[PDB]
Amino acid sequence: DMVKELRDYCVRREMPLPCIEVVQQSEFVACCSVASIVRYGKSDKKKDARQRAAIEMLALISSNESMEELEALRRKKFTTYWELKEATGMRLCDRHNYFKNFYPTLKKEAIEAINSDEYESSKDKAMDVMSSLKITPKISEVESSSLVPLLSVELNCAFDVVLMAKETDIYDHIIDYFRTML
Amino acid sequence: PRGYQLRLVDHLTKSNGIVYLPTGSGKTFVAILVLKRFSQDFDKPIESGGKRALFMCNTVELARQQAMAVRRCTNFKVGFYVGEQGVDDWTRGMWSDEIKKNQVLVGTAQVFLDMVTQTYVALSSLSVVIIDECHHGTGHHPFREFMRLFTIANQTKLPRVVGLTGVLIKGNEITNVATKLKELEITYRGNIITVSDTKELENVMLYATKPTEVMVSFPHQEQVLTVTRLISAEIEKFYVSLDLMNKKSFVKQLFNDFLYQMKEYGIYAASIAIISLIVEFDIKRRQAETLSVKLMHRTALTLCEKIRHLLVQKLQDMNVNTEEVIMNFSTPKVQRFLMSLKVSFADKDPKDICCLVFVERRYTCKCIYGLLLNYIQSTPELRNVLTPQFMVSVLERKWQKSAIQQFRDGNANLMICSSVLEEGIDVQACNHVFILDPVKTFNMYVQSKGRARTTEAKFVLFTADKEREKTIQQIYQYRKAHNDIAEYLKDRVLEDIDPFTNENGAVLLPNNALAILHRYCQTIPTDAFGFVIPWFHVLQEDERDRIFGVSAKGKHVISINMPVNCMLRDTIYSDPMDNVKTAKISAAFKACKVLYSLGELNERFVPKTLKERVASIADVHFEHWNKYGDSVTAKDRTYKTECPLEFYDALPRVGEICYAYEIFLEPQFESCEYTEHMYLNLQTPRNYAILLRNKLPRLAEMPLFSNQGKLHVRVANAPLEVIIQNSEQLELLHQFHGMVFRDILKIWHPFFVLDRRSKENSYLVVPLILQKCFDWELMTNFRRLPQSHGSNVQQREQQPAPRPEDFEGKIVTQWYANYDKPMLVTKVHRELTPLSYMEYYEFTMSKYGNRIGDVVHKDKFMIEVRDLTEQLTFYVHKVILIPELCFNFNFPGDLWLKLIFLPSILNRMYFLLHAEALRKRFNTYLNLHLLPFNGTDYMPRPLEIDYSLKRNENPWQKYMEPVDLSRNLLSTYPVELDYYYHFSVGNVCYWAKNQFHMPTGNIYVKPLLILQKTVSKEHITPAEQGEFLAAITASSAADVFDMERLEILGDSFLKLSATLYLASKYSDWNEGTLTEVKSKLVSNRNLLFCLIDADIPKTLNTIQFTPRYTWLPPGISLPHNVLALWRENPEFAKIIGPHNLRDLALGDEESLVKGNCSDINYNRFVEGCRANGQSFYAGADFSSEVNFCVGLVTIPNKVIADTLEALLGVIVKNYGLQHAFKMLEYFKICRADIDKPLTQLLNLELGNTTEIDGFLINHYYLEKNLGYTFKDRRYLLQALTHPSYPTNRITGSYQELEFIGDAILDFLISAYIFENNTKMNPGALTDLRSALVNNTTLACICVRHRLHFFILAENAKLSEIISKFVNFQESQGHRVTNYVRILLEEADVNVDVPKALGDVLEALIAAVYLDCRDLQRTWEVIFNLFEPELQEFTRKVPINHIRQLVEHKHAKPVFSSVSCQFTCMEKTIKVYGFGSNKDQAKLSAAKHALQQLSKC
Repeated sequence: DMVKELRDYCVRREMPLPCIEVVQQSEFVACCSVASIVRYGKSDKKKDARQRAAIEMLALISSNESMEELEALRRKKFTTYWELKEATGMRLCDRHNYFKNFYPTLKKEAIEAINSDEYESSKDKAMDVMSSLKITPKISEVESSSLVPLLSVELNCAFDVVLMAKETDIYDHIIDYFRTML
Repeated sequence: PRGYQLRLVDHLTKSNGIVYLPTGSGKTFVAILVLKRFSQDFDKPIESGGKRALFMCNTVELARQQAMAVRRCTNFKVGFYVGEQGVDDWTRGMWSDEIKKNQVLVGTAQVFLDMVTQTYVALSSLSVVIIDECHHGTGHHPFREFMRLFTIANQTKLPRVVGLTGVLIKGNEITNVATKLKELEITYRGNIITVSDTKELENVMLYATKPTEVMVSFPHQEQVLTVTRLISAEIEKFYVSLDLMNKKSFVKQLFNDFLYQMKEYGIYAASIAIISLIVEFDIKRRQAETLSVKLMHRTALTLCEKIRHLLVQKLQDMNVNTEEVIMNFSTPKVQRFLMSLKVSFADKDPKDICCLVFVERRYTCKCIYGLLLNYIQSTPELRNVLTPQFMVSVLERKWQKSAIQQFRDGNANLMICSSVLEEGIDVQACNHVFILDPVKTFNMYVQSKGRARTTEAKFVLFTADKEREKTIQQIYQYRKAHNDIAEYLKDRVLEDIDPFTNENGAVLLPNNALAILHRYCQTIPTDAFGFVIPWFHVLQEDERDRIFGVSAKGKHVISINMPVNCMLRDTIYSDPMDNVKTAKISAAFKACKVLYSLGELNERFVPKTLKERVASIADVHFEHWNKYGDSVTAKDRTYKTECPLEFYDALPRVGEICYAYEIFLEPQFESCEYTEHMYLNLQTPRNYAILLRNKLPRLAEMPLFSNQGKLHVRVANAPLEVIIQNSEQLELLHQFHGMVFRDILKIWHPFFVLDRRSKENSYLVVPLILQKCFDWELMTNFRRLPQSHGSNVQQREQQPAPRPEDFEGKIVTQWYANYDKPMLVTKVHRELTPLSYMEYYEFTMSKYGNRIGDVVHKDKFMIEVRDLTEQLTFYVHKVILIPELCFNFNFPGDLWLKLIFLPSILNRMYFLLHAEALRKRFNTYLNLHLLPFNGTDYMPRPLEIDYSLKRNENPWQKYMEPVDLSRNLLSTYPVELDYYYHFSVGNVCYWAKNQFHMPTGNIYVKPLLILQKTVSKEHITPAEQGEFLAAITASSAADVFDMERLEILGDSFLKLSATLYLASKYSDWNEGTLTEVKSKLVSNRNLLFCLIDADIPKTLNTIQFTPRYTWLPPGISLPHNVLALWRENPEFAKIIGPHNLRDLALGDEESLVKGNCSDINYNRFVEGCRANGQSFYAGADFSSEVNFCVGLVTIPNKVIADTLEALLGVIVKNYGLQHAFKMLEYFKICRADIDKPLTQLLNLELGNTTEIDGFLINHYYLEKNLGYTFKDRRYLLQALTHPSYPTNRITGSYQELEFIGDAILDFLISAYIFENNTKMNPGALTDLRSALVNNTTLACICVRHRLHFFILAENAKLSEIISKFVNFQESQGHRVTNYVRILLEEADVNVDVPKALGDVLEALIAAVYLDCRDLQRTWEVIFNLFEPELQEFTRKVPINHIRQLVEHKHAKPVFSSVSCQFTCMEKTIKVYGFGSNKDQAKLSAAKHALQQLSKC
């Protein structure tokens, strides 16, 4: 069931909806243009050709669910064409709203924590902000001129957010990025 | 008028030069032509008169561009000495060796400053120094230091300096233009030379009308916004962190550019710049290997996204593509521009308005395109009137090419263009030229103001209030500069005789003499690229003195050099005259006078048309056309038929000798159950014989066929000689003949009567029994086969008991429920009896309820019968029963079987006897009638069957191209950004080697036998009888052979011989006159008339063999009275038809003893003929049906010409070319001169060393690649000289040799294909031949063998069209791909395949032959050149394009009778097909459609 699988990788990977159209009479050529990328699969039957083209489109789009479970918790993504049926993807311009496009509840905790100044606000203010947003920090050192060693913090999201700063202020920049984006 | 390029090249050849060409990118063609006009000494060594050239450039990268360009466009060896190659520290030894190998030394000015300054290469050694970007050479510069080297060296031995520049003065130095330009002239030792401002080249510096002008103001932002500072600070924090690293500079540059775009073009436009930066950084992050480098590109992206989030949030305060969001958040500059665009472009005529906006950088263009599209779309006032586009990695180039064309075509109205530092904007004249970013260079000002070309057009320039005064000052300085450069350049720009009356009294005037010369130049054969015109040249003082005395000392003389295609080749020197005008007028008069005298102009002084030239030679060569009533100077036919000479008057008499040639049928199959009845019976010694008064030659052994198997027929060479001793024995013979065709095999029609007059086909067939003798008892008893009467039961009682011997081999028919079906008694089943049950008395009785009575005999033998076939045509590949009931003709089984095969042996023999007659005649004429294998000792070989006969540029396509991420920034889905990466990396889809190097790899001699038979008479083989029979057998006859394969060799040879004959006889003609007279000397009509005059069309095998409805049997004819009437009255003949003839119903005496029809029957017949016309089916052409009766055939005008060609083919194959040439004067195609024999056409004359060698610079490499070394290199020179070559006055064009060459190639290729491809049908051989001698298959080989580097031409078009083709082919692999075949050619009226490339290959083939004069050595070259393409095309033959269109599975050809309709991805698309002739037009339309189908 290639049509179903392609429709899925499209809806799941946050790619746009695939549109399959066969036009030649004779024995059938399917032109599918998921996202201005058009590949042609031609076979004997109307229904049969579509399947071949869908593999062709799938192969190119795939080439480019353990992680997804977490992200599903943080967003209202449908996660299946049918789930979309259950009831126009992200463009390169609108990816800037990742953290910002999140569940009112987790952020509302983070917004309160980052604004609130009631504790040992060192890495306990930053950790709180991210912990509410279900975020794990992959902290790592710089590779040269390590005076007040810089840390490269990578968060576990599709956006691939990596923040670099001085040891003392790495903990302040995390707080700042989060503030601006939410 | 000659193009600026050619005139510039002439001026540069005459004197030093600085070519200032602002636009058109034609600097390269001029650089290449000058380099070629000074290349007569690039071969000689420096030790004795050698000379080399230099191409000094400012930059190494520019030098690479110019070295590659020289190698591609020239046959000159090119060295590339650039300082980075450790070219420094070179000993005199090395600079000596490198000037020995290379000729055009291309490099950087520093390398050659050192070379010339040190005594390494003297300026005397140089013929031409070309300096690129000559503006740079001012004050202290390697260019200026080089020219001072010139000012110290010995004079009278200094090179020709040709500087090239597009920007006359360096940027912003505008103070004293005049002084700077004078200094530049003094430096390069020669005046600047530029073209005027006309249609062909738009000059920027010399345009007069100036556009209306506007300067617009905008104030400083009242408050800097907060997000501008914050975004600025965050990029500072990033700069500190990334500074601590390990590439880094590029990441920094992009962020600094963004900052520029943000401050100068506004907050909103930054929202479109950050999307651009994200794309770039992502592409790069993927293009990495070290994880740490990738880390820099990842952290940058995270900042970019924070930026888009921030910059967007500010706008969000008010999709944010609304007019009121672009307006409120934009630097006052952009607010002014957006309003100014809106108010001005309120004419609202999309087609009328055209606006060019110039911006500072590349990224700016990207961002402003974005801002403009989103403002326009959201603004009701501008939307639908304004469409934007931006003009500024291999894929990147193609996208811009589409954008520039979109603006030029007129789809897009606005073009945002980046800075043009040293180049001219290449767009049409705009209307409102806006400059958003301030002008920084004079070149920017002149190039920009240049685009506004009408007074109506406006030039608007945006400057801030504070800088307004300073800009008003610089614009006045840039306007004064323009007006000064303009005057200096204005000076330096590229700008009564009595009549003669002919004998007739027409008057040539010296005014029209140029017009008449131009018409004569339009007549001579020219390429699609354009006509060639005469070349005028004023003579300098030294020449005037040498040619003429004090007569032209103070006077001017101009010479006119006619094109080589014109007959006149000698230069005509004009009258010594007072003015330049009386020089040109006189030169023209003198040329027209000489052309008239050479018979190239009518008595009315107007060049002769092709028709008039043909009319003069029409009587000389086409005289025979007159009798038939059709003349050369502006279907089918009915011919009689003649039996062979041996069959005419062959009726045996009753007092003379009679020859019986017994016919021996020999089965060639295996005995089985199926064929046992066939083998034994056919081999029985009871054969029939052909009895005739005349003797017969030795006839070949023909293959007949049958259901069982093939069998061989052999008429015996020796005749048993017998004399008839009676007149009743003759009647026995005649009656037995009548009864075979009347009864044994029914071929009888009511009209048929025995033909007792000898007349035609009068031979007899007689039974023969064991030596041998005529069977006289069989003849008596079977005068008429008895009727199957059958009988009654009581009658059946008295019948004697059947005896075994009685029915051993005889023939029987079943009386129960059947009519006249004869069957052969294979064996008597004596052992079994009627009572026995079958694996039976009842079986038969039940089967015929009343038809059979009770059997009289309970016990008897039962006969086994195998029925006999009903078909009388044989050329193309256990019913045990009761005896009492079957009727027993006593006829032998032995003969009945053989006589079924008789009608098809008799027909084949008629035609084989015609074949022997032709053999003898031709052999006698060629005087080979005495050779021992052609004499009385000739023993012919069997007919053999032809088993072959059926009877027996980028790799990616359109849809795979990624979207431009740049032109669609705000709506590119993240998926594409990944596709772009892989596709670009290709995951989804030199100075030591000479240009003329043939790559050693596989793309994709054994002597011709005809050329061995031509040289040695030992190899000659006998012209066989089967070959002449195949050569007269048309394909419609449905036989085992045909004239089609021999016709290919015959047509090839007839075209070669006509070419050689016309080229030798008339050697002062053009290809145009020679190719027309040839195409009319080998035309179907000429050949048809020739064959009709030779009487060959009557003796032809063209009509199928339906032995019953379309055949009169030998010795059996129509009633003599009726046959006389048909011939006597042409009027009745028309009405005499099938229905009338069948009603005659002759019987007994009328159809046997008495020949003539009875008077009553005659009356019945004539009344019948009148009735049809007066009643119904009147005026019907019953000619097909009743032609067979009177002996007439209808043959098309095609088969007759094909037969002539096939006879020529037989002669060529068996006797070589010289004996075949004699045949062409036999048919009176080629009239033969007394002075020059026809046979010696091959060796007939088909037609200073140092001068010839000058044109052929690296001919060693041409000869090495061609495989033939030229002794007389005058043939090489003429093979290479395009008609557009002014310097080659020694020889003529390539056009004379191509004529001779296309014939030598066609003939040799065809002989090879015939001899080696004998398993391919004649249709496939015609296709393989037409696809091996195409003009696109020859152009591919010419490029493959690198022979196009030596073509001598100076045409702009031809050179571009040759380069596009060679670059196409270099990628294709140098193979004849489908795409090359679909490319448009010159013949199909935009040309992709230049014709010149292919004619030059044919001419080189001709030149090879004229030097060697050996068709064997001409073949060794042709084979080596065509060996790769012969192998591939034989494996898969290239189909006619018609076939590709018709056989397009998805597409449906719809030709109009030639517009063609087709289906591409099922979209209705029709492309018009054009062509002068419908047959050629059909192909042409297909090709166009096929390209269109690929276009999809």
